[PDB]
Formats: sequence, C-alpha cells, structure tokens
Amino acid sequence: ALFRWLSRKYPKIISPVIQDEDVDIDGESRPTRYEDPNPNGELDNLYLDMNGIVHPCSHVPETEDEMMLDVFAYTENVIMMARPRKVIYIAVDGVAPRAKMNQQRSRRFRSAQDAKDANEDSNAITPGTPFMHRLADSLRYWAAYKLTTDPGWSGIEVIISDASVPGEGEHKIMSYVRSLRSSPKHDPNTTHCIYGLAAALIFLGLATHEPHFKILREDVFAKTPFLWLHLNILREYLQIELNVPGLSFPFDLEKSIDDWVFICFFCGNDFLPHLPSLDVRDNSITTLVTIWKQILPTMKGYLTTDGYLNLPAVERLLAELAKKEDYIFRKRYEDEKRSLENQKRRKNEEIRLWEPGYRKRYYETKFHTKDPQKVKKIARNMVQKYIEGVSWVLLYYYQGCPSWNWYYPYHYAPFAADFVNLSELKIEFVEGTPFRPYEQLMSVLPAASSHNLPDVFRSLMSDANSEIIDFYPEEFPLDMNGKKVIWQAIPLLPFIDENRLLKAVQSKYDQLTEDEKFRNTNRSEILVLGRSHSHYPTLVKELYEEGKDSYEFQVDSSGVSGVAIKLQSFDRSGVLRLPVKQLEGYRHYPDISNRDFLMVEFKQLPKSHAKSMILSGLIPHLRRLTQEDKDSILYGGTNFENADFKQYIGPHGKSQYLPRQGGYKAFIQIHSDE
Amino acid sequence: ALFRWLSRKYPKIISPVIQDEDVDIDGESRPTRYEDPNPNGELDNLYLDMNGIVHPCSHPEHKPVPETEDEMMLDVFAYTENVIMMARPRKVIYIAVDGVAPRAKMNQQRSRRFRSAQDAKDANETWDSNAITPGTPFMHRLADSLRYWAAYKLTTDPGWSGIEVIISDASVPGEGEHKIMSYVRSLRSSPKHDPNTTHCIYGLAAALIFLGLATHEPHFKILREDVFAQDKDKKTPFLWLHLNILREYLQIELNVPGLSFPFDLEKSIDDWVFICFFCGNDFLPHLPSLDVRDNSITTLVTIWKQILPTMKGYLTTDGYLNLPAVERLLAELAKKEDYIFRKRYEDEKRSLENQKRRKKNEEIRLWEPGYRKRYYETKFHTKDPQKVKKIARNMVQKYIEGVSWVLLYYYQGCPSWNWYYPYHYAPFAADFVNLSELKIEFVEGTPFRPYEQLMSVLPAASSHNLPDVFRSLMSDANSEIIDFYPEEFPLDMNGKKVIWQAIPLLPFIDENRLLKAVQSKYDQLTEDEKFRNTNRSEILVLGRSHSHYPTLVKELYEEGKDSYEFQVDSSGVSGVAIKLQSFDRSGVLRLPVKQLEGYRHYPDISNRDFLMVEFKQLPKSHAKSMILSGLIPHLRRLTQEDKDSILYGGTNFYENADFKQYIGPHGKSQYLPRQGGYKAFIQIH
Amino acid sequence: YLPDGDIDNSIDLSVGSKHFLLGDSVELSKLDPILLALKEIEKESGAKTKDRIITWRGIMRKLLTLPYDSEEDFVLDVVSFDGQLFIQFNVPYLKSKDVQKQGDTEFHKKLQFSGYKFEKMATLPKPWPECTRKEIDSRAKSKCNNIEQYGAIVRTGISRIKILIGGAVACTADYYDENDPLSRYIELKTTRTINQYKDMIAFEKKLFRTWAQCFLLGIPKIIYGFRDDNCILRTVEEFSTNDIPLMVKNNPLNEQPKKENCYMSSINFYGAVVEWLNESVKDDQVWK
Repeated sequence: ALFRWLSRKYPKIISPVIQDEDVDIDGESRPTRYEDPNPNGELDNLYLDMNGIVHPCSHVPETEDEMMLDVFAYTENVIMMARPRKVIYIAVDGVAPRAKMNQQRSRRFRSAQDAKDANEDSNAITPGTPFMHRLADSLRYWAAYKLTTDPGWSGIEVIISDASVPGEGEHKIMSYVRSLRSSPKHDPNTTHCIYGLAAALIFLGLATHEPHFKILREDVFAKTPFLWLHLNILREYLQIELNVPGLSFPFDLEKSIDDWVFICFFCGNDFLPHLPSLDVRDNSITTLVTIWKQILPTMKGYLTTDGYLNLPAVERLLAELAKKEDYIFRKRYEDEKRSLENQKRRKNEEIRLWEPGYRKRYYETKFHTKDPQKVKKIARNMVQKYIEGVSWVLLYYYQGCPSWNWYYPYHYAPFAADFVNLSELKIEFVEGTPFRPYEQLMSVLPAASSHNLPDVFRSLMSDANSEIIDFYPEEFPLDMNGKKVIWQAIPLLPFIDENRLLKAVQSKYDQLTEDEKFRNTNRSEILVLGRSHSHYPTLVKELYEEGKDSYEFQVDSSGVSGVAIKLQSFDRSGVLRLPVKQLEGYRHYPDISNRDFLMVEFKQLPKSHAKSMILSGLIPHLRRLTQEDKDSILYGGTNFENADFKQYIGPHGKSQYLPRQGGYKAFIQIHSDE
Repeated sequence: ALFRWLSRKYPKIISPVIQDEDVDIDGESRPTRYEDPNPNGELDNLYLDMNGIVHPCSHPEHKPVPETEDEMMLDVFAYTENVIMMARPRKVIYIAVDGVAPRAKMNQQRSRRFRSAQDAKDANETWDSNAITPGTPFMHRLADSLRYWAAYKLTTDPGWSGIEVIISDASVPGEGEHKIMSYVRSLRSSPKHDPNTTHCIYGLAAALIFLGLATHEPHFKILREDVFAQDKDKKTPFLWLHLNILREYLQIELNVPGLSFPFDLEKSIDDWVFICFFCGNDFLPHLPSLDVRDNSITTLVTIWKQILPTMKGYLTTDGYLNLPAVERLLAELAKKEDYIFRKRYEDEKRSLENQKRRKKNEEIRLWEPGYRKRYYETKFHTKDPQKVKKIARNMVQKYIEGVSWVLLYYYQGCPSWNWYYPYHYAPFAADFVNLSELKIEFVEGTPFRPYEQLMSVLPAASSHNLPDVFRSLMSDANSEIIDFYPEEFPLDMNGKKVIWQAIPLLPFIDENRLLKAVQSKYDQLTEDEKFRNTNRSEILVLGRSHSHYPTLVKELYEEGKDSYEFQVDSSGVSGVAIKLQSFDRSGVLRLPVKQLEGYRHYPDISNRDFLMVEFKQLPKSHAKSMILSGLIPHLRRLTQEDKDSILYGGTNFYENADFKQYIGPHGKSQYLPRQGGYKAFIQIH
Repeated sequence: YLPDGDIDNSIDLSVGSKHFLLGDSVELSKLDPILLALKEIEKESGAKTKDRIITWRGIMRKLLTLPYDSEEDFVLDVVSFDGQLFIQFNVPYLKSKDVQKQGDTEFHKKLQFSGYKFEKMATLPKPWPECTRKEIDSRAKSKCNNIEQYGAIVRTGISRIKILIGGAVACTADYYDENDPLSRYIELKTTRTINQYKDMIAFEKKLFRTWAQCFLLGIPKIIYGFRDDNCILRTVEEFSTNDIPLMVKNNPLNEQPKKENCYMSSINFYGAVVEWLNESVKDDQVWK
C-alpha cells in the first residue's frame, strides 16, 4: 500500500535492476563472473532478510529437500545480482517481543479459520521447529561452499543470525548497523543494501542516518524483475519537502527525518491499531505531514530526539487533528455511499460516525457498557497505554528492544481528541528477557498445529482440562468493523496471561530430550571466514594458538567490528556434509573440510546511546533532483531509467564539503568559466 | 468568468429571487401591492446601472431589434418597473448613466469599439450599437425619458410616497458604478448615517462583487439574473447575491493563525480585493503568468497567506499601497513563474491529444528556459540589451502607477483624469524589484467634454452620430489627426485560442494636438450642440406627498435661498440642493416619446405634484475603511459545516429555503452574548 | 567533527569576545614543558639524547617564512647548555611585544578570539561515539581561552643534524593513532572570504605560512573556516600539506606565473640557518 504512494509521490527513488545476461565481457558470449564490475554500482555490505525467501508464497515443492536447493539457487541469483564486496549478513527471525506476539497471534488464528473453510506445511517457518534447526545448518553449508569454491569470495564475510538469536529480522539488522557506528574507526562512506519485502524497510533505512543506503526488492507491479530503491535519492526529496521557512531554531534535516519517520507510524505499524480517523490508503500520511508542517513554527523543539518523545510537543500535534475528525468522518460516509449509486446508476450502523456525538456511541458499543464513569476510566486508560506503545515502538527502532514483555491491552485505538494532559503521564519500561522458542511456539501457533509443537506440550494445548485451554478456542468472534467482511477483521481473543502460561510450560521441560532442550536455548551469531581472507591468520594465531578465550575487534579490511569467541563445536579437521539429501536436477555439492574456513562465535560492541546525526568525513553523491524536479515538490500539491548507475550511486567526489561562496576552490570554478 | 469561480468556491452566496406574482393574500390572488411585505426581506436603497438595461447587443439571443427609439424607451420602462417591483426599495432609488470616462478607461473599449468596426467590414463583404455613448442626441432624448418616468411613478403609485429618485444623466462626468461608489462614500461621511442601511446594486459586471466589499457596509447585496440558466417572453429568473454571507466566508478563510499583529477581517478584505485586481481588470493588461481560468486568484491567496506572518503590515490601507509589502508578494510569485508556464504547455498538448481520439511572430516558447530575454525583442522588435533594460524598467514603473491609480479609483474616487498605460503588454512578475525607489504621483486634471470623448473612442465608420462639423477633422485624408483612425490595424494574436481575444495593436492618441484642432471647430457648432456638449450636475426628484417636500419649497421657492444643506433626512439622502432654473412650478411635464400602442400610455402630469432640484454631494473626504458604530450583525448562515469544508476542503468544485431571515439585522444588540456576559449567564442557565 | 549542517547554519564567531581570555606571553613562551619531556626521555634512556636543537615551532616557522615574509622583526635568545642548543624569545622583547599589543586595537583581539572560537566549534572533548547531545550543543556556551591546550613534541632532522622541537596540536581527525599520531593530526585556522585578486594573494601568503607551520611538524591535513567580515562562518575547505606546493604552482588562475618555487628556497635557507647556528656557537655561550 505505502509502496504505491511512495512511487506516485516520489518517482525517481525507484529504478529497474540491470540483471544483464550471460554475456557481459564485451560480447563473444562470456559468462559472468563474481569479480566483474557491477552495472548497478559497487556495494560494500548486503543484509538479507531471509523471510522473503523462506516464505515466497506463490501458491509448489512438497518436501524440504526440493525447496532448500531452490532457496540456494534463488539466493545465489540475488547475491550475483548485487555482488557485495565486504560483508554478507543473513538474518532469520528469532523470538519477537511480546508486543508483536498479539499481532502474530491474530495472523495465525485467522489462518486456522482459513483451513476450516478449505475443508468445506507453511506454519513450520516459525522459530523452534525442527525445520528451523535443519535450515540453520543448511545456511552454514551454503556459506562454506561459496567461500571455498569461488575466487571472487576471498575477501567477503558471512554473518549468520538464525532463529536461535533473539529478535526479529529488521531488528537484528538495525542493532548491528548501529553497533558499527559505535566504533570510532567506522568508515562513514560504507555503502549498504538490504533485501526485503516489508514496507517498514524504507522507514528503517532512514533510521540509520547513513546516506549510502539502498533497498532491493522485486517488482510488485510487474526472469523475475527487481527494483532498486535508493534512499539517498529519497533524502533529497525529504530535505526539499520538509524545510519549512520562518524558524526560531536552526534547520536540521536529521531531526526532521526522525519526525517524518515518527508520524509514519501513527498512520500504521505492526504493534498498535491505526487511529479510527486515520488510514494509509486514505492518504492519511499527507494529512499528518501538512499538519506537522503547519504547527511546527509555533513550537520551540522537535517532536522527538534520538528516539525520545517530547510530550508537550506531540500533544500539540494531534490537538488540531481533533479539529479535523468531523470533516474526515463525514468525508468517508459521503464517499462510501456515493460510490454505491455510481455502479447502480450505470449499466458500523451502531455508531454512525458521520452523525455528531460519535464519541459516546463508539465507546458504548465497543465496550458493551454505558456508565460515564466507566467510560471515563477506560478512555483515560486508553491514552496512557497508547502513548506508551508509541514510546515503545520509537525506542524499538532507535535503541533496540526496550521491553520484551510489553503489549497493547486493548483492541481499538482512542480518538485523537482523547489525548490530553499527556505530560502528567509516567512512562517506564522493563527490558526483561526474550521468551524461549518453545514458549513462543505455544503463544502464537493455533490449535491446529500441535504437530510442530513438541508432543509433550501437545496435551497442554488441546486438553479440555488444560490450564490454558481458555487461550485456545477453536471458534472465535470476528468483530468486522471494517470494509465488508474480513479485510481488517479483529480476531477478538483473550490476551495470554504470562503467569498462567509461563508456570505451566516450565513444568514440562524435564521430560524432554537434549535435542529439544538444546533447541530451546538462546545462542549468539556466528561468523565464517575464507582461507585467503586477511584475518584468517590473525584469528587462528590468537583463538587457536595463543589459547585466547576471546579476542576483541575494530574496523578492519572486512569492515566488521565486535568480539570473536572460539567455537567449541568447530573442529579444525572436520568436514561439512550437506544435510539435505542431494536430489536431482541441481548441482551436486561436495563435502568440504575445515582446512579452508574458520567458524567463530560472534558478538557486537556494548550498546551505546546512539545519536541521530550524520557522521564525520562523509562524502555525498550527486543529485537526481533538478530544478524542475524540485519545483514539482514545493508547488505541486497533489499529483498522479538507467543513466549514471555506476559513478553516481556511490560517494562521488573526494571532498567532504561543497564548493560554495568564498571558498578558494569554489573561487576557481566560478572564475574558470568567466 | 469570475462569477463561475465564486459560484463553485462559495456555494451559499447565491439564492434565487422569489418572483411572486398575484399573491393569494387572504385567499385572493390579486396583484401584489407595492406596500405589501417583501418576501426577499425589506430593502432601503437601490442603485441602478443603466448599462445593464440599455444594451440590445449585450443580449442578441432573441430578436428585439427595436427599429424606433420609442420601442427601446418603453421596453426600458417596463424592465425597470419590473426590476424595481421585485426589488421593492423604501428610501432611495439611484439612477446612473455613464459619463465621460477617465483617460485610463476608454483606451480599453476603443480597442473594443474598433473590433465591431473591424468585424462589420469583414461581415459586410438593426440599431447602431455604438450609439450608446455619452454625447449622442439619443441620450438627450433618453435623459428626458427618465425624468418623465420618475415623475409619473412618484405622482401615481401610493407606495412611492417616501421614495426619492436621483438621476445622473450622461451629462454628469464619471463611469457608471463609480458614481454609486462615490455616492455611498458621501453618505458615509455624515455622522448621522444609519449603520444598518440595507443597500442593493443592480448590475451585470463581475466587478460589483469587489466594489460591494469596498464600502464595508455589511448589509449589502447585488441583484443579477441567472447567467448559467438563461442560456440553458417568460419571466427571467434572478439571483440574489448576498455579500453579507461572503463576509462570513472570508472571515474564516483569511484567519491565518500566528500573526504579529491583531487580526482584522475588515483590513484583510481590502488586501483580498486588491489581490483580485492583479488577476484582471478593465484598466491594465493581465499578468502573463496570471489567468482567472487557471484559478490564479487562489494562487495569489495562498502566496498571500505564507508571506503574511513575516510581513508586519497589510499590503494596502484605505486604498494606499505599501510598496515594501507588495514587493515581497511578487517575489514569491516570481519563483513560480517557471513552474506555472510549464503546465500551460503540457496541458495545451494534452488538450490537443484528447480531440484526436474523439474524432509579433510569437515563437517565444515560454515553457523553455530563457524566455525572459526572448520575450521582449519578440514583442518590441529591438535586440539591444541596453534598450531592453531601460524599456522594461520604465514599463514596470507605469504598471505600478496603474495599480496605485486603480486602487485609489475604487476607494477615494478618480485620482487622475489623464493617466493611461502606454504599453500593450504587462511585464513579468520577476521584473518587480526595487519598487520602493519608484516615486508615485498624479495630477487630477479635468474630464473631457463629451464630443472630445466621442471621437476618441468612436471609429471612423460612425461619424454620423458625431456632429457633422468635426467629420472633416476625422474623415478627410488630409486631416492632421487622420493617423489616429486607420481603416485596418495589425492584430496581435499573442498565442491565444480564438481571434476574438487578440490584442488590437493601435497607436496612442496625442492629447495635446488633438484638443487644439478640436477647439478650432467650437465656434461653428449650433447652440443645441453646445448645450449637449456641456457637463452638468445630478437631478433630485421628490414627490409632493413626501415628508421632506415642504421644506424644499419653504426655502428654495419661498425664502429665495440659493442653496440649502440637506443633511440626513427621513429617506437617508444627504447633500446640497440647488433650485433648477429650467424647472417651472406651474408647468406641466409631457412625455417626449411618441406613444406606442399596447404599452400603457402615460398621461402628462403637471409640476404641482413633484419637485426637481439640482443636487450635490457632501465635499470629498479621505474615507477610511472600518465598520461603523451601532451596527447589528445578521444571523449567521453557517453552522460548523461549511466552517470545516472551507478550512480543509482544498478542492470542492462538484432551490433551498427562503433564507430571508438571514438578510436583515437579526437581534437588537450591537454586541453578542459570549462566555461571561450577564445576559449570557442567564441564557445558559 | 563538523558536518555541513552547521556550515549552512551561519555560525557566528564574534559571540563571547567580551568573555575572552589571554594568558601570559612570557609564561607561555618558556621552554619548560619541552624541558620536562627531555628530562623524562633521558630518565628512561639514562643518557643524553643525540638531539642538538630544542625550541618551539613558531621560531622555526618564522625562520622559514623569513626570505619571503619579513614584515616583522624579532629578537631570540640562544643558550648552548651541556653541548645542546636552546632557543627562546627575548624577555625584554617579550615586554616590547606586550606593549605593542597594548597599543594594538580591538581588531586583532576580535580576530584572534574568532579564531579560537572557530577552533572551539569544530572540536569535541571526547570522540564522537562517546559524546552526548549536551556536549555537542553546549559548545557555543563554553568560554574559550588561550591557556589550556594540547601540544606535541616531534623529532626531526635536516642535513646531518637531529632536531627535537614541540608544538601545539589543534585536534585529531577521528581519534588517536598510537602507531602514527602525526597521520591523524589536523590543524585549524580562519580567514576572510575571497572575492578579488588581492584576496587570492593574501590567502596564498597565509597558505605559505600555514604550510611552513604544518610541514615543520609533519601535519598532513589543514582546514580553514572561511568567515566573513561580520565574523560569520561561510564555507570550509580542506587541503593536504603535500598538495599545497603543487596547488600553488598548478593554479589555473595564476595570472603571475612563478618562475621559481619558493618552497625549496625556503627549505634551503632553513638548512643554511641550521648549519650557521650549529657552527657559530661552540659551548656555554649566549648570543642574540
């Protein structure tokens, strides 16, 4: 949805991918090699969101062995498509925070209803399944094979973050990218690319405040085509768009981006319900942008600073949003009916939002009560939780996970008029620890997926006398309150009580096996290095000869910092065997000994309070946006490809600053022409 | 064209006129008496522009084509009677006829006059349309026609007892709606003026909307027939156009938050009106980047909104410009010049694309960059950069004078009778810099005699109406001013759509030599011609039964007083009255129009039942712009619905009740209850 | 640390001049810190080092600039103690210069304060990762001075004589390189904007002086903050000390070509001066 609006408003941030063909070396039918220059522009790091590959949908291979080879072939293509030169980060979702459990729980329970009507496995992707255990080792073999069987992979690392590592896909990427900035030696002009399908990536890409960033995905509106998504171009758009005049404080686009990213979460995210007066398809983002620009000159400070809210400022933001509820609601009701007679002339009811006083009907019906004190108590509780959610999410995208146990205790969002006197509210978080995968499996898998769950825990999920059977209803109410039937249906389900859930699950771990117990413990990411790589002599000399338990790192040839720990399970003389049985129709993968690569436990630098400002010594690229492009942004209001992709995307030029006014070099060019 | 935008942007301004005939009063559908209550709300004054009635060419859809002047006179009488009947004034009726227009005006319609002559020549290879001009003998017949109708209406109709009629014939200098504007300002300077006077102008030009807001009299409206339903014998519908409601809209629309000075909707409207004059007016060519069809008024308004919080004062104040303020306004517009020109290029070719599926050399290419240089030598045929810089800067100076001249002309009367725009085109908005350096001054001068104005706007093909003596000076090939009258002239298409909106390039009349030749022929004119070539004063006609009637006779006819300051009266008219030497107390007035069958023959009437006095207004005063004391606002027509739809509507361009109760000054308090008022506290609980 | 946003924010350089501080010229010009460093290094070594000349960077910079920038006069004191040379200014000449500074107008005080303020803006007390917003934003409020500063002592050598001098370091580019500190050192100075040929000429003279400064210390990179006549920063330009002679020689706008390169001549003059100093005094003598 948001992708279509981004394409419409910003055309230049999308470009096709030059997949080329077999012949690239000046004709004569020369097959491509990994060392050939990339027509798409050189790239340093590439981060993979493995969900987009492990769950391609497109409803099909029936056995794991059929698709693992397809996964390897598909991933080989995209890596060849972009050709990272320094690092490859592979991220597989771990246990997500409690906040996303409820959103994930609703998605799975809806799929249970989908199966029932189909009666008139795609659920094994969740962490903790035996398929995850098989998949995790599958990646390790693929990484080793590519490094040892390719001349072009000499100086490229592979970092594996499987389901064992806690945290979700993008969060793993976000934490690592920030950790690179914590090292003072970090090279500012490091170029990044990330592959994924989720629409949050555009926002999360701007959170790093690294201009040399880009996002890779296939063409939704289309060999499968792929589309580049250059964020540095997008920064040029936002810098021009979000520079309002008449300011009492100096302009700072770095803080503006944080504000702009912030408001793009009220319109919609995956942790809190959208506001009743807001909808992305209704261009609600432009509504907030116009409001935010209008009110900003009055205030003295920005809405947020490094992921921390300014409660008096944000309370002002949505204050006049309350002034636009009635117009918005009447617009929907007028337009909803008006479309009905359009087809008729040619060849919900409980609240009646268009009519005034909707606030009373909305809370009364949605809560099955009409006591004003009860409504007053509930409505005030609604705001305090919601502001915490916004506070929690904004921290979650700037400072890692701030709370592993927080969740939203209601199914609906309060009206924008309700948020008053927010400064009196007190916000506090407790980080806690992420749940074990088996606990996460029970919290999100529906009643129709006991097979994925361990057989011991199957009883506690479907037993009529199970102490958590109330958490597992076969049939659930569907509060429609939406378009027509199911598009935004709310699966009204009781929120899982941790104390009831945690007490029961911990009483069943004893009768499990060591393979399951090992599969129910958190781990740390691993790193594999090539034999010809520069660090190969260094790490072995220290982690295998000097007997060092651990060895610190800094910015190096790879560009990866952190802490290295020797992998006990790793054997110097061992040989890796492809866990998937070698099928037919694909390239045979020979076993490889450990004499050509090293596997070491990996860690990141200690967490630090990140600052959302551009680093020093940075070099900016050129600019697509010309005067005509700029003019269509300021005065355009509302409205309805391969040149320079080698010397333009990267950090063009060698000067950090720009030649302006009285600069000596700037004097030369202006007086050179004249 | 503007009226379409007003209709689509402000919906509730327009309301149909309740055309009631043979009302069933007490079960009897007898004809409505003039004294019967008006279903359109009671009205006090009424100002009539004779241009909107005496123009058969303006409405050629039907077949009027009156062969004899008598037909026109009687049709005018019937139409005026109908319009007054549906208007129903109670205090004053003002009748206005165009006079000798200011020098800055006839240069416009002189191009318009030649277009008829240009088309007539081509069509050749019905009455004379050009005969509707001051100085013709037709008005001398028309001037007497009005007075007889005024006398007859007063002396017979019982309801017209308290009415007073003021007639300003073509002899009185001044443009039509300018006279109404000047007269209303004269009523403003009287301290005894009633703040709650309800006015109404019957006009056809769209400029009346702005001229209505200039007065700052909230109780005001304009009477106009349905333009959009007349095209798509039977009684023509008319549209009430309540200005007081438009005051409600602009108050919400122009209330930009966060200002360094207190908000003043009264001051804002002058800025809003002044903006609506760049987009187009009869005196100055429109800006190249400004088109009313392109909603340029909204373009300026948005620019005016952002430029305002920084700017410490309003653009205009009581008809006077603030040059530093306006300069900033055009600077923001100067940035949009390139962008605006672009759409007019693509939308031009996009329109060209659509028709394909359904079935002085120009070449500037404004959409291409560098058009600013290419524009001038294309139009001025001079490649010297030095001349262009001097010419463009000088030609900008005239334009600023014009805007200054125009704005004064609608607020403080005519500032100069000799200024005119010496260029055929408007400069680019980017050229408006260093405005404060420019010096602005005017000379009042004196208006022309009607004969001088006749030849200066009439072409060489209509010398028949003009006196025969002067025809030699304008028709002979050896005339010293024959160059002023070319049979054929170059037409500048200027890249328009159709030829009828081109630019008729013509030379500018040399005033100094033109008058000198003309003054030589005064001595050969007849006495009747000389009298018709003399400016005069207005005429006030009062009925015998009127309350103020005995006072006039007591002094102007018994005490022998030469003048008498009328001041405010029962009718609200104020000024100076002078006895008319021509008028005879014991005489009888006869209709100078031959009677026509079936047109309600009007008997002659003696002078014993009415009075005619030469009328003058109060001395000119520097009128300010703010509402008067003691004013009672009308009941508000908007309840929080259009309030939202105008704040956030953005683009809203996609038969109701009587609404008469929303016209008069509802209530009696000058102020309104609010919050901590004692009456309000009682009212709330 | 200095992103482009601050450059676009039009930072003032005249604010705080009324709180400006100035130290004691005589106290600061003393060779005492270098003597402490020599005492320490001899303590670890246990024997007198092979260094022959001990002095400050400013004197040698003046000596390099002498053949082509001789707009000032000076008096220097030379003491050959223990067979090693020691060069410092003349205390009576220090008093004379202080008197001249007293006679100097507020123009010089404002300019030097603006220079110190610009140094304050583009510097951070801690490396960028471990700073906080409070440290970054409150830079303009901290009062500047000319007492606390960081200096470095370098060992070099011309011809056949080892030279051991010291000098102040403005700041480091990104952090401290314990293996090659000179590589990451950065020097900062201010200048007026450039609009006419006289501006290029004066700027080139300043470039020559600063090149002497850095190249004597071996500083690779030099940065100027271009301020207007109103003490408002306008632009920032970067240079490398190796590129300076080439940039001056290869100037496309050099309307007056330089038939002779002044850099080599200055270095030759400095070498001759060093030989003269090493030869003229034998031991336990004081000269001027």
